[PDB]
Amino acid sequence: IQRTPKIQVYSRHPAENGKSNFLNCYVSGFHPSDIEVDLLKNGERIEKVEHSDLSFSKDWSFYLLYYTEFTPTEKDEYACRVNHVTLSQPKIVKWDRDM
Amino acid sequence: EENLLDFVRF
Amino acid sequence: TGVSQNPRHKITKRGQNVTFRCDPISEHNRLYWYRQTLGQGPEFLTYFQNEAQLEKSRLLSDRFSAERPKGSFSTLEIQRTEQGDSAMYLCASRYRDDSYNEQFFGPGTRLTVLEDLKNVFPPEVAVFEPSEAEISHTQKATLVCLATGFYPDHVELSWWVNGKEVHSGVCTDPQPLKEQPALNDSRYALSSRLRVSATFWQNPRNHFRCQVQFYGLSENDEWTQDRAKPVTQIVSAEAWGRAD
Amino acid sequence: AKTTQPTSMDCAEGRAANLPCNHSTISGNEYVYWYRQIHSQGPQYIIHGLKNNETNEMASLIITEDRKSSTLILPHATLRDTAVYYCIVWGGYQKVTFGTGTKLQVIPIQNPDPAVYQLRDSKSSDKSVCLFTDFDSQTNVSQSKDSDVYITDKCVLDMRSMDFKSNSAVAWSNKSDFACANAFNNSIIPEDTFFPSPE
Amino acid sequence: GSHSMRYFYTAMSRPGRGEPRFITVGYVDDTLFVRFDSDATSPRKEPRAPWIEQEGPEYWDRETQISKTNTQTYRENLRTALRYYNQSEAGSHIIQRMYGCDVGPDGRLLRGYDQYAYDGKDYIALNEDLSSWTAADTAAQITQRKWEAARVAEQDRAYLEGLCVESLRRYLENGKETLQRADPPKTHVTHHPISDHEVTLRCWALGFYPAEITLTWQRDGEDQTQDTELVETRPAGDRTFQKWAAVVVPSGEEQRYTCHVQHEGLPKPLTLRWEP
Repeated sequence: IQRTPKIQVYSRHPAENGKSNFLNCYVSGFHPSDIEVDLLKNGERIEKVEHSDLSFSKDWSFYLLYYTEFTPTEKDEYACRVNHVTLSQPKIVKWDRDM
Repeated sequence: EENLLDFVRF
Repeated sequence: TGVSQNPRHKITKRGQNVTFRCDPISEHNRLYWYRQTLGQGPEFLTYFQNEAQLEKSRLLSDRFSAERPKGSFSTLEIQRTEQGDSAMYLCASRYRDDSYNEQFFGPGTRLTVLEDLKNVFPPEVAVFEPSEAEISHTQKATLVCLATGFYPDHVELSWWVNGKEVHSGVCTDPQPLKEQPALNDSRYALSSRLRVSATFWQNPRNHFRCQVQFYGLSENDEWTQDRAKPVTQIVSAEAWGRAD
Repeated sequence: AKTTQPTSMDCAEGRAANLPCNHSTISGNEYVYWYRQIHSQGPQYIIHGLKNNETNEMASLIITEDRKSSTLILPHATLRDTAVYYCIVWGGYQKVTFGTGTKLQVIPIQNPDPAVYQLRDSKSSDKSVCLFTDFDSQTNVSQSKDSDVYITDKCVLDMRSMDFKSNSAVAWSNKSDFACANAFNNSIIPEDTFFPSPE
Repeated sequence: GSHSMRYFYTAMSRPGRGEPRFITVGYVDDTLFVRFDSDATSPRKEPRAPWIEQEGPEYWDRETQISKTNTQTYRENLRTALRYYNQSEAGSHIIQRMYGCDVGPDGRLLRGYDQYAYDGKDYIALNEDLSSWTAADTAAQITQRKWEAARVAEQDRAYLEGLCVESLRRYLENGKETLQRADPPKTHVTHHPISDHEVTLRCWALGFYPAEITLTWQRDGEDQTQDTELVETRPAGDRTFQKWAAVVVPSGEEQRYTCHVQHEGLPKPLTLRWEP
């Protein structure tokens, strides 16, 4: 009872464009643990994204890392879309290699 | 290693 | 006395099945199974918490299978009984806090697996009057009882003065001795003493019975041989007071 | 392993009694536990703790406090206390491993009167059954030795409405050779014992 | 200079969709090394660090049977909670525990941790004197008086001063070359653009370990203190970490602003600027 999550979307190594590369969505500072994260591509799903093991911080707040696998071309947009019990409508955060 | 008591309970 | 088990004893041929039971005190979280051969401490078998089998040692052959479905009672089943399974099967439990590791044991089911049942003998009980020398010297009277020869050694002895049980002045052999000890199926023999005042024995209306409960074969079991059947029975010998 | 005890062990009713155990590794999150099994039943708990000191209704328990070699006291020993005692280390959660362990015998004071009577009846068996009895607890009864003739180990009856206690041992056979004059001749008997022939 | 070890528990009642789930994760510093999940399909402690893989099988049995035990223990604890708080059966709840120890640089104890929490709230806590407890609410006080009388205090202290630091020192040596070898962050400062009569610089920290770091950064300065813009220290994914400060400054200023970049991997700590 009962925190809403915080979201950052980013690449493992800085992009440009078709290198190699990794895409991350780190959610943190939330509770309870029942979370639903999907990394998106031009609107759609991208399917079967691996996610890390579940853990939490000093304040009992949970944090996960959802990672996968792409080519950061400047003609294809990206991703993170997170839903939690506190959020009444999915929060969708766009990716930017400048941030 | 871990430590299990065990009889430590709520 | 919390923990109860079913049955107190069992006897079977070789390649046979048999299942025990343990009903622990409700609101006991954990339940343990042990086996105990006479001479050693209890060896660990399995251990349950609630309804789940957490630990089990390499002593558990595949033939053994413990189970505790509702997380209350537990059934311990042996598939193809061997002569090496012969032992006391104890079952203890723990309260659900507790704090400390306080295991509460039950009476224990007593298994004895045999090559064939022809070895199963009852006891024959007889009692021996006290000595006149002892009376006139010590002003006492030591009655003695020898119950022999019986197999297996699962028997319990008790005295009854004037048709009423007595524990005062009684010393029974703790464990019995073998008659032909160099044999694997040797029959056993147990001694006991009841001691009373010379003037109580010298009263010829006082009665003395040495009783021996024998735990043996089932009514169920398949007996073949010419002599009587060795069913779980009670053999006894009487003796009365002498005026002398 | 972990758990060296004297396989057995005597004591006198009733001081002592003084019941050692060597656990010479044990790391410091492991408790020292003592259980007792009174012959016919089937263990109870006695005492732990922790690495400490400590002291309840049954039982004191003194740890080295260097953790090393604990000692059960059983403070005024009595006949009821004669049993097999187990010294086991528990680290939490794990299984208990009862050892062998220590068999404590507690034997009384007296007023003695060694004698070997010949009993009777039977009148079926039959017949003769010698009863070596009323001896002091510094006497030890011995073995058959020839296994035509049986001899039970000593045991103590409590009268108990008088004082009153007495060590007794029974021996018997089924022959003519056998008589009560020669029943305990490979047992070292007190050299002043009573020997009657009521024949 | 020092190190840490922390196990974390997560018990999660979930009624209709299961029996409760119980998860255990184990860290050393910011390195996850051991995992347990009662879902399983056949459960047991699993190795997530390479230096832990090299252990006895008897180590793993101990560790599984601990968490398998704790599976039940907490399923109970979740229900003992419902009674204390008078809570509905249909509700889904969570218990969270963290215990562990800090060493550090010589190789002793520094302080102990043992902390429980219910539905993301402080429930009970083992104090830093390792012999008394902190009860958060009147429900925890039950569960304090339970442990008080059960002398649970000492069996932690014995473990936390013993097997905790003992095993940790072992883990460290065994995987020293990944755990006792701090990595410096590869730092640069990017220009963004903006306004145009106003810009945003951005001080980048990348590819470093552990997560502990400070980026905040100047002009003359102090500075900033306040603009800022700091961002949550996020995990790269390769057991390295990331972070930036901004900041927003007027255009053509501009080499006034200097960055500032404390890490234990470095000697210096560094000072960077827009290049270009």
